[PDB]
Amino acid sequence: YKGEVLGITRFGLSKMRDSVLQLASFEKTTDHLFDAAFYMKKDAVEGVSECIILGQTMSIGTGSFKVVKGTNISEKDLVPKRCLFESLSNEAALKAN
Amino acid sequence: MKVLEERNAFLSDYEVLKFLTDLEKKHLWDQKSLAALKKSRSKGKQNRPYNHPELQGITRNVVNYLSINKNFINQSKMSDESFAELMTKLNSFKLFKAEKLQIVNQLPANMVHLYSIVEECDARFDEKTIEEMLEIISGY
Amino acid sequence: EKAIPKDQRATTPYMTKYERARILGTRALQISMNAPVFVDLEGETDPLRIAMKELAEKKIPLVIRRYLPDGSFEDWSVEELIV
Amino acid sequence: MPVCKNCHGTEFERDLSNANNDLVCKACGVVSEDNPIVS
Amino acid sequence: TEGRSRDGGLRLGEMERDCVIAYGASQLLLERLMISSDAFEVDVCDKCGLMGYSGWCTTCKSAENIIKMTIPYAAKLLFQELLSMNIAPRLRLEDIFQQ
Amino acid sequence: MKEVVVSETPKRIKGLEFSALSAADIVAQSEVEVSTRDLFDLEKDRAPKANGALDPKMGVSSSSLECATCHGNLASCHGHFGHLKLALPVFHIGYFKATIQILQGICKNCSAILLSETDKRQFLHELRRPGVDNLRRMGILKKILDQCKKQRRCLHCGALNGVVKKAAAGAGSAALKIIHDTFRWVGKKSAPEKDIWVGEWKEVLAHNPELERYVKRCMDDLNPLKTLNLFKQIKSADCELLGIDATVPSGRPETYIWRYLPAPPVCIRPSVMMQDSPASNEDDLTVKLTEIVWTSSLIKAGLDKGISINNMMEHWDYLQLTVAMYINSDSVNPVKPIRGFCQRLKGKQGRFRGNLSGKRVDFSGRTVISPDPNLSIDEVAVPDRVAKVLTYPEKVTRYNRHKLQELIVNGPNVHPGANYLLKRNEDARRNLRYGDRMKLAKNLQIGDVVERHLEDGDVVLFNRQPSLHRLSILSHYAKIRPWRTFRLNECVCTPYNADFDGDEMNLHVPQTEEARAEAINLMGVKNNLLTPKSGEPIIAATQDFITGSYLISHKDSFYDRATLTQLLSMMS
Amino acid sequence: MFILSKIADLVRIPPDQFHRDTISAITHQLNNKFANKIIPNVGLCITIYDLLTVEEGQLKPGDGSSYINVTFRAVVFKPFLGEIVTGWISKCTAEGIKVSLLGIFDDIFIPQNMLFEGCYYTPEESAWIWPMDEETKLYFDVNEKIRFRIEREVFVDVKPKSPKERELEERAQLENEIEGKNEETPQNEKPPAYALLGSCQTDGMGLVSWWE
Amino acid sequence: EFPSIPLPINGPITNKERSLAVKYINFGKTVKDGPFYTGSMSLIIDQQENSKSGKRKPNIILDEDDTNDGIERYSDKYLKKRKIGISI
Amino acid sequence: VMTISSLEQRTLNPDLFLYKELVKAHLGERAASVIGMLVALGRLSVRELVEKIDGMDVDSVKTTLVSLTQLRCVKYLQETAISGKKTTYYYYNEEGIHILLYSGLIIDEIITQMRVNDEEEHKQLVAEIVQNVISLGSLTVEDYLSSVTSDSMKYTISSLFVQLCEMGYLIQISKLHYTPIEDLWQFLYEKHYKNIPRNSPLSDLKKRSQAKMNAKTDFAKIINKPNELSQILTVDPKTSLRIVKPTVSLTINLDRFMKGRRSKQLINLAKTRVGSVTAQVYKIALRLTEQKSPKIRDPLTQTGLLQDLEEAKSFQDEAELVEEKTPGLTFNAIDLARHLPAELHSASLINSHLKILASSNFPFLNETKPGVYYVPYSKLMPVLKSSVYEYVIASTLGPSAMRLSRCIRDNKLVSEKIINSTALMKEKDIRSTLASLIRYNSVEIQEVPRTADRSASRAVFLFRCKETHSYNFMRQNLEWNMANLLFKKEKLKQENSTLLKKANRDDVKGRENELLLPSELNQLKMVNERELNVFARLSRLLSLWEVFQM
Ligand SMILES: [Mg+2]
Ligand SMILES: [Zn+2]
Ligand SMILES: [Zn+2]
Ligand SMILES: [Zn+2]
Ligand SMILES: [Zn+2]
Repeated sequence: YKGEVLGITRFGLSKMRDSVLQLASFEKTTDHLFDAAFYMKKDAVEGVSECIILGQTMSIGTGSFKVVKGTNISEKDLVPKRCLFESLSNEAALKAN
Repeated sequence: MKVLEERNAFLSDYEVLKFLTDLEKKHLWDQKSLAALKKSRSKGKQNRPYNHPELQGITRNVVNYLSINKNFINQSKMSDESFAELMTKLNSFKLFKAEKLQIVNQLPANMVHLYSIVEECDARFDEKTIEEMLEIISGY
Repeated sequence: EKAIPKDQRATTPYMTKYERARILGTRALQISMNAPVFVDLEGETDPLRIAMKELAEKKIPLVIRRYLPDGSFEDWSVEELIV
Repeated sequence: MPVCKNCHGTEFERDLSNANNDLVCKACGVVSEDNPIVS
Repeated sequence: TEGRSRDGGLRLGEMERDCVIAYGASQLLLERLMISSDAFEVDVCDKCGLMGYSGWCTTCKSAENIIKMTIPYAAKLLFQELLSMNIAPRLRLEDIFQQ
Repeated sequence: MKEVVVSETPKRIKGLEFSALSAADIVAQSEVEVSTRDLFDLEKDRAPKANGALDPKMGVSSSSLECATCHGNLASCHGHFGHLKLALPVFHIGYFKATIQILQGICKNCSAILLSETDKRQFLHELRRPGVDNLRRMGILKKILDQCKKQRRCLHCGALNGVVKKAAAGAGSAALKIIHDTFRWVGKKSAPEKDIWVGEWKEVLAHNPELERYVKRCMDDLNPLKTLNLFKQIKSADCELLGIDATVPSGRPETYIWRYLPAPPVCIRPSVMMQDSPASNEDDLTVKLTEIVWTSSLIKAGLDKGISINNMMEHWDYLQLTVAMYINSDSVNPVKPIRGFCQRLKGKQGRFRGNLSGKRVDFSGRTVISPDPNLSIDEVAVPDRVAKVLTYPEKVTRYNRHKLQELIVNGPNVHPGANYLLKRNEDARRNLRYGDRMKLAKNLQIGDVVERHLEDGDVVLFNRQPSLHRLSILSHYAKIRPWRTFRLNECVCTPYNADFDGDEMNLHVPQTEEARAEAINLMGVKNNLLTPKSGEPIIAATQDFITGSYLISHKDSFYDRATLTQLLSMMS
Repeated sequence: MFILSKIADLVRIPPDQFHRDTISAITHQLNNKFANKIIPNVGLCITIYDLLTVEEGQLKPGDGSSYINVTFRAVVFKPFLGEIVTGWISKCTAEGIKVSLLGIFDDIFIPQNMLFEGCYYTPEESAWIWPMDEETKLYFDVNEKIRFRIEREVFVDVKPKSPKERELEERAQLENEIEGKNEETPQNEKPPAYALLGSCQTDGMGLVSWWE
Repeated sequence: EFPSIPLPINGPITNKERSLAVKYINFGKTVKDGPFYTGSMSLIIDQQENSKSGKRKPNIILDEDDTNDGIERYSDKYLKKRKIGISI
Repeated sequence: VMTISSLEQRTLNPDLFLYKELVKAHLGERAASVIGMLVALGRLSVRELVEKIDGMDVDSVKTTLVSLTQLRCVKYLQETAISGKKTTYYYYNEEGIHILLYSGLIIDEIITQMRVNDEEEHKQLVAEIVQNVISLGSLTVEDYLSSVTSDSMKYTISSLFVQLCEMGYLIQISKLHYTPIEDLWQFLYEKHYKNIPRNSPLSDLKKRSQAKMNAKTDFAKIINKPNELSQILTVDPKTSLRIVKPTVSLTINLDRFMKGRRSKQLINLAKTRVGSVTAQVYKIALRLTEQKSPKIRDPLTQTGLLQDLEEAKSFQDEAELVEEKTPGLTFNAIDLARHLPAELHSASLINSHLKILASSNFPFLNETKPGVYYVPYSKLMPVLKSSVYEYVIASTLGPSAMRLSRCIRDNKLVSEKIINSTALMKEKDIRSTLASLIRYNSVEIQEVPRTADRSASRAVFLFRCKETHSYNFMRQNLEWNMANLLFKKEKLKQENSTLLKKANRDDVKGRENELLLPSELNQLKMVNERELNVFARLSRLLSLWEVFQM
């Protein structure tokens, strides 16, 4: 899908990805980190092999959606209560000044 | 905890005094031991409400502070009918806003607080309004 | 980012087993954190078991937030969903 | 060493059973520390 | 430790943790490799968000932008032996709830 | 009434910005400046208090020793780094090929990146594309990294250039000298540099008539004092053309040369005491860092004292080799490999392939298995000799208060009991078998995480350690039986591929209430009747069951009413 | 306390409060989360007014408690530029005289702004004597209602607490245990967000408006 | 630390080192105060061959060059004449 | 440790700190990050600044760009690729940043030597007539003179404009100097290549020589167009016999002041050398000589066409030939007696000037001729650069390092063993000074293999010269010294802002009574002495950097 027939070997899997943790910890961990640090790649951690390291929920399996609770607001806690001094700001706060 | 607006609305007396009174209505008006010495009173209105960390300080340390600040040399109530006309009747002439904030907050006795609040009283503005716009003080 | 209303709903309304695997676990963890139950128990306590019992009675006060790769997030309730 | 919560300066005893061997105090029962770290 | 002699320890991974990835389990594979193993308290920051010791980051003298989040200790060991030679692995922090 | 409270916000880690140490923030996280004859790294019998190799203001890894700013111990002190002064700097052996690249793309006289101005803007255009990949950046940078080799002379200086190469052939880290062969691309022209090169070797009649006779060749070296001050006029108009962006302060190729050594903490490296013989361990990385302090101190003394330049080059090349076999080792060897920060990341025993991905988990147990048909296919029989040591936390939730009070008052000696308890107040772990048990089972506040024994009906994990396919981790339930060997069933023996020949097979338990239901609803045995490779049932029965049902239902097994009665009652 | 300033907040409700409605649980958390807390650039709170346009709140997988983000208006302490408010005296020193109040705040100590008079300290149990030769030579004793003229919001609040100075302070807590006269550490307290001046004190109940 | 000496002696009694540093301070006073009065209209309407900056410069004809002090004096006179509620 | 060691600014960006550290003190808060992003990346468009810095949208970036445009700290380029969208692409300009370096000692050096109009207390108008031109950028007389109500001084100001624009110093038409030097050569090469298709079959010689000679002559007339002009035209229409027209915008500070400043450096060189009556004669000779001299910046090689071919020797041939041809400068003592010094064998002035002018030769200063009529310099400015470098390295530590550097340069790159022949000490102090010199990157090392294997024990060592990398190292070292000095002075500004500002507000009429306490009087006087010390060291450090510039 990247255009040519890539392999699953250490040179093929070095392509096709951006997550330098799983690019490193496959077959050669010697200078994949050094190759990432010299060219200063800003890798956004999102997958699974780089989320088992930092310890966060991955986006595959169960963690494909963040569960949420409904807050059953019946459109009553949306209207505020005006204080009894705010019509005076239209009455006598712009009177010739 | 980020802040969106700084002065959305500035408040004043009695309406907010009744707001603090309605928040004081979570327990009683004054009774503290009559509800603690009897059997339940709906289990003490559902087992001793939210006062526990520091909440008894707030609104109780300011309901005394807003009530008695008359500042009279000697040796205390507001109502609906006394503020509903105070909002409208004093809106007469070209007058500022914090002037009326301190008028609604502090009641001038005869002339002292009225001289203190109104800056440039004799330099910017003329006479007789110190005298005519003061006799609404009898509305308590 | 866009709040897509109930008209579109570009997702099949069936129930993935991963969704119920999340919902039973989250409900059991809520009951273990002293949430009240909506089902009549029979003198037993296991939050997984009464989570299955509340699934049988369809009284889960949650809502599913199925994500899309464009940021649609497509609100699906628990009651209005085919098991 | 005398760091505890309910008592102060008591003796201690690492556990023999349950393959757990944490350094615990006496007469109330508080571990008063972390898990054991050995090399 | 290893074996049975010291106390003992039964590892899972490199072919075994991938099984629950093939199932699709998310919270079990998170818990049994983070919480049950080691719950650590690496402090972070936003501006040059390196590590500190509970009250600083020591690369910026602020002591205000410190988040006491959770992490396994093996990642902290990796970060210390990793930036111990010559690299600056920075950790940016995204909000989890708003937007 | 101050009591000011700053709000908190959960923050998830997104992104991973790799960079280099700028060697100016290395003095920010300093906490020590060692550099002061650290060969005396033990104060005459005990742990030191000076700078040294070990340090009190660096943490501890001992039991009763005190430590740095946080006055705790190894459990509380996170660790503190430390910088190290140097003179006559040293290349980085990990960034060595990248140093070859960044020095071969740059010339020698004006030290500018040698491209045409149109072609420079062209690759700045097709390198700053919004659609870019790891393949695209390497496929552009290694595409532009041949014209700098191919071009003969420079852009706007009076001299020419050549090839940058490792010295002759070295793989044993003896030929770690970068050469810039100015010749080999000239042919027969470009007089002035060639003229001064052939006129330099003519003037002396004393030693040059045998030097020119014998060596006749230099291929001038590019030692890091030449290199670091050639990476200083490295002007950032075209620095982005070779990977490094000059938008961060840690974005210059001066930092790729060792100007400072980060001393790691003493919490990461062990300070192991005597092991059955009265002798300290004196860990290998500590020995290498004190030996790299001592040679830098010898250079700092001898250079302003005044010694021979050949001995200086020998000792400084030993400085260059000791860093190169201190980090990214086993490239030189003048158990005798030492471990640095590459054997701890290499594989199958490092911090990637056996300490990070596959780590030794808690709450497990390993025992051989005996068969048992009389259990259902959802239950592994967990015997009480390993069930009383294998707990599960249960926060009391005003429903199981009577059951947890029963398991507290029962005691941890018998099986339906609880070992440890943790109330709402901040204690560590309150125990049951040592303190009170009657007074403790009276309050039972709601925030109480009590660990009771693995009772019946609890979801356990169970797996074989050689796991070839996905059907290895099947979430079973618990069952409490004597005779301490394990029992699962025999119908589900096919995915485990068990043989009952002394085959151990370990189990696990989940901990929180999320992962227990995540195990039993997603990995239950009732759900996993199918292998996913084609969708056939794999857990039906095994050899005795099929060959006995064949004898039951052959064609000629007419049963008596008593025999059919007993055989029909003896199934359910 | 005369404002209804609008601030946003992220609210964690405990899971045992699910039987109670949302408009009281958020009110409980914002009351016992913003009781007396001086926010930088904002000031001191007392209570919470109401709720506004609260949406559905997310749920973190690691904890299980409901995390609801809200926005609301609240009453904080922001006076005007020329507020004239009245408290009374409860403490006397030599340099200046701080005025007290019946419980909103304490540290509104006034500097040595001009004020036309001033002795060294209190000789005969009288804090400030106002001679003004030779008119209105009265004074004021304790518990005298003083109206003071406020300056701007001087809300400088710094957290310079490295742990080295923390263990210096834990060595200085044992200084407080037993000694005849230590007095090093309790006199040095962080002044909370207010260093407020004044220009008049009314000298009792016989002065109107003079000297600003 | 610092061993060497790159000989920058100060001869402050000389006339030229006083006057040249005074002109330095005067140049800093002119440049730190921003632009000058209405002579920058020529800088605005130079417009050699420039569509985009010939759109930019008539936008910043009314830029804050010398009208900030007059607006500040007018605001101070309005504040001395009457009260206004704004932040400082 | 504790940040007082000043390492967070020490071992970092040497070159990309001064050019936008100046505008921290000159421009302000947001007109500095534009240069900080433009120098750090190079080629930028309009939207790229907005997507890089998160300070503002594309509104206030315009204000910084149109504030830095006429100050020529930035140059633009409007071009398209193939289709359209004619947006302005941006390099970074250097000459305006040099003007912001040199401005005060431009205005305070020009008066005593170049402008000899008048001296009877005209310092009250020189600052007004020069600083307002630097700090604004242009000069239009109809809008600039309109602030002055008097008309009697207008003719004197016009005569000052005429005589000061005679000797350069103000680019007259002021066009085309916002274009890159490389872009001019590429555009002229592209235009002079597009004109000849469908001809005789091409070669490297015909195509390259024709295109490059046409590009050289057209780029030469382009660069020599703003140097000599006649815009001062229409003499005496009704009055004012010599008037400059006010329509054309008029910029400031052509690099003839830089030529004059290196001329003063060469006068200091000749003064410390033989004679010094040679100095008192050759100063007046060279200040009249250097008005028509070839320019230091040397176009036609700023663009990257310097390759090791016939173009490289053509540059040295041009520097030898044009310096003799285009000035001419038929200078003798009869020409020197026209501008003759007051009372400077005191009598019989002209024959003494003959003998002193004929005695100043061998070495390469004032290359003469039998019947001389000019003076070259092609092997005198590198001699000045080397001599300033050697006396700086004598200022570094002792005379021994200066002896060792000059003997390595003079005996033509010799090994180490014969150094003890031309020395004082045997082994200890020579290794000491060679160590303290090899800490600098000025005297290189050379390694040869003895058994074809790289080993640091069996090797003999010799020392390369490598002078040009040492000049570049000293140039960036002096640049970093100036940047660090001005950054510490900016910190000294910003840590004492409010007490300087309080005295700046309204205490000007009360400076005599001082309107303050005598403690902050001592504080203001001490920080004023600090600022005087910093500028007095900065002028010297700036001149020492200014020697190393070619
Ligand atoms: Mg077997
Ligand atoms: Zn105890
Ligand atoms: Zn930090
Ligand atoms: Zn510590
Ligand atoms: Zn070059």
